[PDB]
Amino acid sequence: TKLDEQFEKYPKFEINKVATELNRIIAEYRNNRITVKFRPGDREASEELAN
Amino acid sequence: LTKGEIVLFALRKFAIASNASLTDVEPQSIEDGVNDLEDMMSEWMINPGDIGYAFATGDEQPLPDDESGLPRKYKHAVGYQLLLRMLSDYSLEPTPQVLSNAQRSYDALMTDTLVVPSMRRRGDFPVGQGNKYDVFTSDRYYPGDL
Repeated sequence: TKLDEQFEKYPKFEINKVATELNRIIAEYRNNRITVKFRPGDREASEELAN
Repeated sequence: LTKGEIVLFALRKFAIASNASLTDVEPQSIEDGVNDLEDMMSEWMINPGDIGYAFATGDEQPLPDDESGLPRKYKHAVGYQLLLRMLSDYSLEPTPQVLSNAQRSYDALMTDTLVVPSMRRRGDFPVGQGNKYDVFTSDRYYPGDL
Protein backbone atom coordinates (compact mmCIF):
# COMPACT_ATOMS: atom_id res chain seq x y z
CA THR A 1 0.00 0.00 0.00
CA LYS A 2 0.89 3.66 -0.31
CA LEU A 3 1.40 4.27 3.43
CA ASP A 4 1.97 8.05 3.38
CA GLU A 5 3.27 8.40 -0.18
CA GLN A 6 5.59 5.39 -0.15
CA PHE A 7 5.27 1.81 -1.30
CA GLU A 8 6.13 -0.39 1.66
CA LYS A 9 5.33 -3.99 0.74
CA TYR A 10 3.79 -6.64 2.94
CA PRO A 11 6.26 -9.02 4.61
CA LYS A 12 6.14 -12.44 2.97
CA PHE A 13 7.83 -15.08 5.08
CA GLU A 14 8.26 -18.59 3.72
CA ILE A 15 8.45 -21.71 5.90
CA ASN A 16 8.67 -24.71 3.58
CA LYS A 17 7.04 -27.72 5.22
CA VAL A 18 5.75 -29.70 2.22
CA ALA A 19 9.12 -30.96 0.95
CA THR A 20 10.05 -33.39 3.74
CA GLU A 21 7.74 -36.21 2.64
CA LEU A 22 8.76 -35.68 -0.98
CA ASN A 23 12.41 -36.06 0.01
CA ARG A 24 11.51 -39.23 1.91
CA ILE A 25 9.85 -40.68 -1.19
CA ILE A 26 12.80 -39.80 -3.43
CA ALA A 27 15.27 -41.34 -0.98
CA GLU A 28 13.14 -44.49 -0.95
CA TYR A 29 13.69 -44.94 -4.68
CA ARG A 30 17.35 -43.92 -4.73
CA ASN A 31 17.97 -46.63 -2.14
CA ASN A 32 16.43 -49.36 -4.35
CA ARG A 33 16.73 -48.46 -8.00
CA ILE A 34 15.26 -51.44 -10.03
CA THR A 35 15.85 -52.12 -13.74
CA VAL A 36 14.88 -54.50 -16.58
CA LYS A 37 15.18 -58.28 -16.13
CA PHE A 38 14.42 -60.36 -19.28
CA ARG A 39 13.13 -63.57 -17.72
CA PRO A 40 13.64 -66.81 -19.70
CA GLY A 41 11.07 -69.24 -21.06
CA ASP A 42 10.54 -72.99 -21.44
CA ARG A 43 12.90 -73.93 -24.25
CA GLU A 44 16.24 -75.62 -24.82
CA ALA A 45 18.24 -72.43 -25.40
CA SER A 46 16.23 -69.60 -23.81
CA GLU A 47 18.53 -69.49 -20.76
CA GLU A 48 21.59 -68.40 -22.72
CA LEU A 49 19.43 -66.05 -24.77
CA ALA A 50 18.19 -64.28 -21.64
CA ASN A 51 21.71 -64.11 -20.21
CA LEU B 1 -42.62 23.37 -7.18
CA THR B 2 -39.24 24.87 -8.00
CA LYS B 3 -37.88 26.10 -4.71
CA GLY B 4 -36.44 29.60 -4.40
CA GLU B 5 -33.94 30.62 -1.76
CA ILE B 6 -36.55 32.85 -0.09
CA VAL B 7 -39.14 30.15 0.65
CA LEU B 8 -36.62 28.70 3.08
CA PHE B 9 -36.38 32.06 4.82
CA ALA B 10 -40.10 32.41 5.04
CA LEU B 11 -40.03 29.04 6.80
CA ARG B 12 -37.48 30.18 9.39
CA LYS B 13 -38.99 33.59 9.97
CA PHE B 14 -42.52 32.39 10.59
CA ALA B 15 -41.49 29.18 12.36
CA ILE B 16 -40.42 31.32 15.33
CA ALA B 17 -43.00 34.14 14.99
CA SER B 18 -41.42 36.98 13.04
CA ASN B 19 -43.14 36.80 9.62
CA ALA B 20 -46.64 35.36 9.85
CA SER B 21 -48.64 38.58 10.26
CA LEU B 22 -46.03 41.12 11.39
CA THR B 23 -43.58 43.21 9.38
CA ASP B 24 -40.96 41.45 7.28
CA VAL B 25 -38.22 42.54 9.71
CA GLU B 26 -37.06 45.04 7.05
CA PRO B 27 -35.34 43.84 3.84
CA GLN B 28 -32.00 43.95 5.69
CA SER B 29 -32.77 40.82 7.70
CA ILE B 30 -33.36 38.99 4.42
CA GLU B 31 -29.93 39.80 2.96
CA ASP B 32 -28.20 38.98 6.24
CA GLY B 33 -30.01 35.67 6.35
CA VAL B 34 -29.28 34.76 2.73
CA ASN B 35 -25.59 35.30 3.34
CA ASP B 36 -25.97 33.06 6.40
CA LEU B 37 -27.59 30.34 4.29
CA GLU B 38 -24.84 30.53 1.67
CA ASP B 39 -22.09 30.22 4.28
CA MET B 40 -23.88 27.38 6.06
CA MET B 41 -24.16 25.44 2.79
CA SER B 42 -20.46 26.06 2.15
CA GLU B 43 -19.71 24.57 5.56
CA TRP B 44 -22.09 21.65 4.99
CA MET B 45 -19.98 20.73 1.99
CA ILE B 46 -17.75 18.95 4.57
CA ASN B 47 -19.58 17.14 7.34
CA PRO B 48 -23.01 16.08 5.98
CA GLY B 49 -21.59 16.11 2.46
CA ASP B 50 -22.93 17.54 -0.75
CA ILE B 51 -26.71 17.57 -1.22
CA GLY B 52 -27.07 19.44 -4.52
CA TYR B 53 -27.09 23.09 -3.47
CA ALA B 54 -26.46 25.63 -6.23
CA PHE B 55 -23.97 28.38 -5.42
CA ALA B 56 -23.57 31.85 -6.86
CA THR B 57 -21.28 32.29 -9.87
CA GLY B 58 -18.51 34.85 -9.41
CA ASP B 59 -20.74 37.81 -8.58
CA GLU B 60 -21.96 38.59 -5.08
CA GLN B 61 -25.57 38.90 -3.95
CA PRO B 62 -26.99 35.36 -4.10
CA LEU B 63 -30.44 37.06 -4.03
CA PRO B 64 -33.65 35.58 -2.57
CA ASP B 65 -35.22 34.83 -5.97
CA ASP B 66 -32.56 32.36 -7.11
CA GLU B 67 -33.32 28.66 -7.31
CA SER B 68 -31.69 26.72 -4.49
CA GLY B 69 -31.50 23.43 -6.37
CA LEU B 70 -32.58 21.39 -3.38
CA PRO B 71 -35.25 18.68 -3.44
CA ARG B 72 -38.39 19.48 -1.50
CA LYS B 73 -37.62 16.60 0.88
CA TYR B 74 -34.79 18.57 2.55
CA LYS B 75 -36.42 21.91 3.26
CA HIS B 76 -37.54 21.18 6.82
CA ALA B 77 -34.07 19.99 7.81
CA VAL B 78 -32.31 22.94 6.19
CA GLY B 79 -34.83 25.37 7.65
CA TYR B 80 -34.55 24.11 11.19
CA GLN B 81 -30.75 24.19 11.08
CA LEU B 82 -30.71 27.74 9.75
CA LEU B 83 -33.27 28.88 12.33
CA LEU B 84 -31.00 27.48 15.03
CA ARG B 85 -28.11 29.45 13.57
CA MET B 86 -29.99 32.76 13.20
CA LEU B 87 -31.88 32.79 16.52
CA SER B 88 -29.14 34.69 18.35
CA ASP B 89 -29.37 37.72 16.05
CA TYR B 90 -32.63 38.69 17.75
CA SER B 91 -31.46 37.57 21.21
CA LEU B 92 -33.82 34.61 21.51
CA GLU B 93 -33.48 31.09 22.84
CA PRO B 94 -34.98 27.91 21.39
CA THR B 95 -37.64 25.93 23.19
CA PRO B 96 -37.30 22.15 23.66
CA GLN B 97 -39.92 21.26 21.04
CA VAL B 98 -38.07 23.25 18.38
CA LEU B 99 -34.88 21.38 19.25
CA SER B 100 -36.69 18.05 19.00
CA ASN B 101 -38.11 18.95 15.58
CA ALA B 102 -34.70 20.06 14.34
CA GLN B 103 -33.10 16.81 15.47
CA ARG B 104 -35.86 14.72 13.86
CA SER B 105 -35.43 16.50 10.52
CA TYR B 106 -31.63 16.26 10.65
CA ASP B 107 -31.82 12.52 11.31
CA ALA B 108 -34.17 12.10 8.36
CA LEU B 109 -31.72 14.00 6.16
CA MET B 110 -28.73 11.93 7.23
CA THR B 111 -30.58 8.63 6.80
CA ASP B 112 -30.81 9.40 3.07
CA THR B 113 -27.03 9.74 2.70
CA LEU B 114 -25.30 6.73 4.34
CA VAL B 115 -22.76 4.68 2.41
CA VAL B 116 -21.28 2.10 4.83
CA PRO B 117 -18.14 1.69 2.71
CA SER B 118 -17.51 -2.09 3.13
CA MET B 119 -14.02 -3.61 3.26
CA ARG B 120 -12.13 -5.48 0.55
CA ARG B 121 -9.60 -8.29 0.62
CA ARG B 122 -6.04 -7.33 1.36
CA GLY B 123 -4.01 -8.21 -1.72
CA ASP B 124 -1.71 -10.80 -0.19
CA PHE B 125 -4.74 -12.96 0.63
CA PRO B 126 -4.77 -16.18 -1.42
CA VAL B 127 -7.74 -17.18 -3.50
CA GLY B 128 -8.47 -20.85 -3.13
CA GLN B 129 -7.98 -23.66 -5.61
CA GLY B 130 -11.76 -23.96 -5.86
CA ASN B 131 -11.89 -20.74 -7.89
CA LYS B 132 -9.75 -22.35 -10.64
CA TYR B 133 -7.32 -19.47 -11.07
CA ASP B 134 -5.66 -21.23 -14.00
CA VAL B 135 -8.26 -21.32 -16.76
CA PHE B 136 -11.45 -19.53 -15.68
CA THR B 137 -9.92 -16.48 -14.02
CA SER B 138 -6.36 -15.25 -13.67
CA ASP B 139 -4.24 -13.76 -10.90
CA ARG B 140 -4.41 -16.00 -7.90
CA TYR B 141 -4.35 -13.74 -4.81
CA TYR B 142 -6.87 -10.91 -4.67
CA PRO B 143 -6.04 -7.58 -6.34
CA GLY B 144 -7.29 -5.58 -3.36
CA ASP B 145 -6.58 -2.20 -4.91
CA LEU B 146 -7.92 -0.74 -8.17
